[PDB]
Amino acid sequence: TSRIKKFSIYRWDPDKPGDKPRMQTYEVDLNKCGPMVLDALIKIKNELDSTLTFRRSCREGICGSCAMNIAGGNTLACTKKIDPDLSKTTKIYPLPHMYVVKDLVPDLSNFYAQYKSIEPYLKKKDESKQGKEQYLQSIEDRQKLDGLYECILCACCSTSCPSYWWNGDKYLGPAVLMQAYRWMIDSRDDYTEERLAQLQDPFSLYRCHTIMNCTRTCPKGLNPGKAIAEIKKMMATYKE
Amino acid sequence: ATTAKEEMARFWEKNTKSSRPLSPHISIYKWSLPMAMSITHRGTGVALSLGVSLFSLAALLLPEQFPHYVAVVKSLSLSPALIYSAKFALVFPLSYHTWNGIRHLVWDMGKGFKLSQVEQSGVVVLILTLLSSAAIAAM
Amino acid sequence: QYPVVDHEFDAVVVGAGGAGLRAAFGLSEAGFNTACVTKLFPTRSHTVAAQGGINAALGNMEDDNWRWHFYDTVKGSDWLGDQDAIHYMTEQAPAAVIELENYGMPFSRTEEGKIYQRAFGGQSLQFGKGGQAHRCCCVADRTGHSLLHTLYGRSLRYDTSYFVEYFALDLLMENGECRGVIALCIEDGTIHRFRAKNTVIATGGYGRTYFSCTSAHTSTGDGTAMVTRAGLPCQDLEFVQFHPTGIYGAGCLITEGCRGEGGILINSQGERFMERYAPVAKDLASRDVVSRSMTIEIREGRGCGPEKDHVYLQLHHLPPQQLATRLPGISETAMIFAGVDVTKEPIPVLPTVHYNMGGIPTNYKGQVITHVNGEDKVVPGLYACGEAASASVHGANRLGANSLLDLVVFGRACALTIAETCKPGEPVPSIKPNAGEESVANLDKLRFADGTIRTSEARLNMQKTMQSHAAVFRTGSILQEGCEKLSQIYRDLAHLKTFDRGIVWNTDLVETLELQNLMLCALQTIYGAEARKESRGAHAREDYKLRIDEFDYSKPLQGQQKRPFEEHWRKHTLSYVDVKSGKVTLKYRPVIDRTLNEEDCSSVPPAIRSY
Amino acid sequence: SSKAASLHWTSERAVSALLLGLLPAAYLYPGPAVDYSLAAALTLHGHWGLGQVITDYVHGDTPIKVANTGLYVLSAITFTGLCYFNYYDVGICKAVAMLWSI
Ligand SMILES: *Cc1cc2c(cc1C)nc1c(=O)[nH]c(=O)nc-1n2C[C@H](O)[C@H](O)[C@H](O)COP(=O)(O)OP(=O)(O)OC[C@H]1O[C@@H](n2cnc3c(N)ncnc32)[C@H](O)[C@@H]1O
Ligand SMILES: CCCCCCCCCCCO[C@@H]1O[C@H](CO)[C@@H](O[C@H]2O[C@H](CO)[C@@H](O)[C@H](O)[C@H]2O)[C@H](O)[C@H]1O
Ligand SMILES: COc1[nH]c(=O)c(C(=O)[C@@H](C)C[C@H](C)[C@@H](Cl)CCl)c(O)c1OC
Ligand SMILES: O=C([O-])CC(=O)C(=O)O
Ligand code: SF4
Ligand code: F3S
Ligand code: FES
Ligand SMILES: [K+]
Repeated sequence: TSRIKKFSIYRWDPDKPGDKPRMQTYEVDLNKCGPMVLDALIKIKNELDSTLTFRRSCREGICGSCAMNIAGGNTLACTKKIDPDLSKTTKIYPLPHMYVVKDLVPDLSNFYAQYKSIEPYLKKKDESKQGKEQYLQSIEDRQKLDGLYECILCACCSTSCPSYWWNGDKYLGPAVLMQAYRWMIDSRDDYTEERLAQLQDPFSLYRCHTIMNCTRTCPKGLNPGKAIAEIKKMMATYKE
Repeated sequence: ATTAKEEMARFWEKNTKSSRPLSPHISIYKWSLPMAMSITHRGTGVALSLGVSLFSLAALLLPEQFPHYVAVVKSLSLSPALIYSAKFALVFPLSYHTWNGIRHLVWDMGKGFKLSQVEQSGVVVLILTLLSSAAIAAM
Repeated sequence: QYPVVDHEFDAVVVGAGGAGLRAAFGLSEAGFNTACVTKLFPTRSHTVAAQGGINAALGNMEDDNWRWHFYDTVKGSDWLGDQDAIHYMTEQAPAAVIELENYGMPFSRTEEGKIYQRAFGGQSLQFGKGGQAHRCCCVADRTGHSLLHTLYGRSLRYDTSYFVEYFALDLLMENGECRGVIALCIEDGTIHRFRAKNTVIATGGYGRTYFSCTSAHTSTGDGTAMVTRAGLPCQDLEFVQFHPTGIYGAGCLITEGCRGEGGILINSQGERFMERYAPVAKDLASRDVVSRSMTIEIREGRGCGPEKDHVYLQLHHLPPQQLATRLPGISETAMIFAGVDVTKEPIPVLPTVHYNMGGIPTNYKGQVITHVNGEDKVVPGLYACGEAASASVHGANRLGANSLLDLVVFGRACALTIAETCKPGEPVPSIKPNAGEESVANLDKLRFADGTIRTSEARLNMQKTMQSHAAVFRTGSILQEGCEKLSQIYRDLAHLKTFDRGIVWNTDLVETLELQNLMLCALQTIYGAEARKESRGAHAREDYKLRIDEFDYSKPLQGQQKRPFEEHWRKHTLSYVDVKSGKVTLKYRPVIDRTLNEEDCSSVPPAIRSY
Repeated sequence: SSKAASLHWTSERAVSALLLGLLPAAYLYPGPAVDYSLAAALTLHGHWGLGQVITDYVHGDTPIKVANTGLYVLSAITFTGLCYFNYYDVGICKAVAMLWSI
């Protein structure tokens, strides 16, 4: 009358002086649990171990709070189905190569700061008309944003890039870079050339070697790898 | 009211002096075929580059010229199975890096970025690597 | 025992959703040194999950008039909405949506290059006599996602000092004036006092008071509880909106835009039953009518699925190109959470808690008000906007795509009212050195709680009590049982048991502090429901099935004796709680029926409400 | 020039294409024309390739310059030895033919 599924979860407590990172095993009856991994994490926190800490909010894959490494791959716990194979133990880690605040909560301050550094907002050279009439944009030029604006900033793609592991301090990563591309090709933006000159350095953009782990792990089905390649094509063709 | 440069400096200054651990990555992340093929392209590149430089150093430091060492190997009368092993082992990294290099040049044109195409192009590179390494090593 | 860090700004905003962000950089846009306190990263707020769109009479799809949107919202509110605030919201709607598009919001486009607008529930032309309206501006079906990320990116251009992962505990009150907020830094476990001349509350709703809700786990009504603990009243908390199409199981939202593009509701026999409940509007009636209609179809024996506890939302009759262009988000959600291909099979849906009409009572300027001796008096230094506030532009039933409008319209209104009332850099009010120590004492008590009822168990019994005692259809006997059980749960909060003795990212303690907030909101919601003996909007009483106004507006007003104020119910409920005992005290204030200009926008008298 | 990063990326793809085009040229037209072009293309392509590995993996202002300086010396000797082999010995194309005749 049960189905015991095993979860091995990374644990670390900054409040314990001397606590070393450890894996803890929890047993969950899948008959009394939802289909997604976040449902198991919430069930464990509610009933088994209320000290288990993790980010969550929307539980529907739109906010991007519950990004973590489930079974070797970065994904959203709220949309990652539980492996019903009771023989295998699902291993849950934080996002890879990230400073751990506590348990499964990484520090995304640098990730957020890199997104601010590319100035992700509409910039027109004549902003004396802002708040008057809606800017015109054709359906075809609006279609160019499909696949780019749905990014939820979960950092599943950036934390899966090996170049981001070795050079996360100066390489922006696939998440920020795709958003930089989202504003380069926005037909309403007038700072397209300025946004490319910012990437004229060996690290911000050109640390991408087309490894393509970013696209494989994106829970939104987006392709930050292809957007980076479109940036590289723009960098080599634009004039000043 | 801090800018992104200050937030990045605050991030590193805070975390590098803290007691927070770095979450695992190498020992825990799941591998895939494109991931293994990307590093192999780097490995064969480093191997070919250092094999060219070793050959270049031998030209400046060995007391005999190339036709002499070719005659020395022939006199040893090595078996065909041993000759085929060295030919295949030497042409395999060059064959792989060449096919996967064209695949990288295709990527740089913005073509073949659908994830199902990345798996296709990788498998095509592998069979062309084996085909061109078996034909050349037979000559 | 806790290190205290004192901050001083010209204004402090508690919240980073649509309303919180728009007010945050709107104050910095006015030269105010402003802080923005939020327990989540701004793009994680519940606004990101909004799908349908935002209303505005842009006139992109047909000849429109903002006064028609005004009439729809007033009729939608069932005449519990303050018409001066509805006037302000609907007239500013074209300017607010244009401002968002100028910020870079990637709205869906028409063949003319303008913003695309879809139909939505309860929207009409020619003051309710001209046919179905199309004024819901949308980014496909990811409107709130694109609205929140555009506002967050816009806020990065101003000197707004952000405080992310800070949990606001209580307000710093002195002599009836708000001096700021006290908060807990989740990252490093320190207590922070933010002193400011003005404080804005935009903390969202409290949909998590029930067992099944479309809300996020973080929508716990923390700003509603800070007001209640401060001794100030909350307004109309018993009016809870049940969205018609919440997906079966996880309770995730399936947007009303599905019905706006052509989607219909069918029962177990494939009947479009909304043709029978509302022959004119059909599936595009008001949400309170559609939610009650779906409930009756299930309760009478025409439910769908195996357990007959839901109905079907049919979209497969629509072309697949339109589904992929207009409704891509729900197409993927219906597959992940229901295994449904919207091009072949319908979606299982049922009414689900979605939005809180009630909240912190404000005026049309965003200023929080208290009511003493029949006179609305402004609380000096306190503002509110968004779902946490009760303007009340929504009254007893909010129209779809009006909350996102409320967010940006009244979020900016708080910044505008401060910019005209106060100057930047004025002397910050001095708080006494021990201000907020009762919030720290409550935090430390819960941090070492060691009773018999853990936080997850007390939160569950509350959610199940609200779910079965203050649902769609309500009765007096069932509401009283819920009140007696909710007061017992509140008294059993002294038996709380927590396990995490830490202070850095102690989500066990934070979810317990949210439980204290949820209980205060849940008490006033069900106690305000037990007292309100009428049927208005989403508050439907099966023992008092009539709407009771000061006049019988279904008959000629000539020769009618006006009912006294204490003998009708067209009035707001004002709720108070003594947080020690859990006692709920109820008062009432009149509904503002006047507008901002009678010549420009005529006041709509109460009438019989039909769709 | 402020477009140095994008021009280096473009120059790399240009050499990779040229180096790819010399492999059929070496099989069809072996001789001193292809020998020195191979010596040039192999050195430049390998110098930039090893420079990306250093950029990705070597951190620290001193270790970065130590690795990059030793790479310039490696490439300079590599190009000088290949050009020595093409002028004083049989050449690159002839050597591979003699090697494969074994
Ligand atoms: C749930 C929902 C609502 C919704 C919708 C779809 C869903 C799934 N679609 C809508 C639509 O298409 N059109 C529309 O007009 N409305 C729609 N809604 C309703 C609407 O989105 C919400 O009412 C609105 O988004 C609420 O916005 P608001 O800015 O008022 O609040 P929020 O976005 O929920 O964010 C609240 C912020 O407050 C901070 N917070 C909360 N508590 C604290 C404490 N204690 N300390 C500090 N900060 C706090 C949070 O961080 C959050 O940022
Ligand atoms: C000489 C040079 C040789 C280079 C290659 C060496 C061999 C590498 C072997 C590594 C294969 O590692 C394996 O790759 C396959 C295909 O990418 C992965 O499979 C993946 O794709 C398949 C097919 O869509 C799906 O099942 C799912 O997405 C995922 O499992 C698998 O998870 C991984 O475990
Ligand atoms: C082509 O560039 C590259 N390609 C790679 O596959 C690559 C790698 O993926 C490995 C070498 C890195 C290491 C084995 C970890 Cl990430 C596996 Cl769990 C890597 O680090 C790299 O350089 C940045
Ligand atoms: O609540 C609203 O305003 C509209 C909404 O969630 C929907 O799209 O169904
Ligand atoms: S690109 Fe995908 S994985 Fe990366 S942040 Fe955006 S949604 Fe997340
Ligand atoms: S995985 Fe990394 S190397 Fe480039 S293609 Fe994606 S950002
Ligand atoms: S919790 Fe919002 S994405 Fe998983
Ligand atoms: K409200």
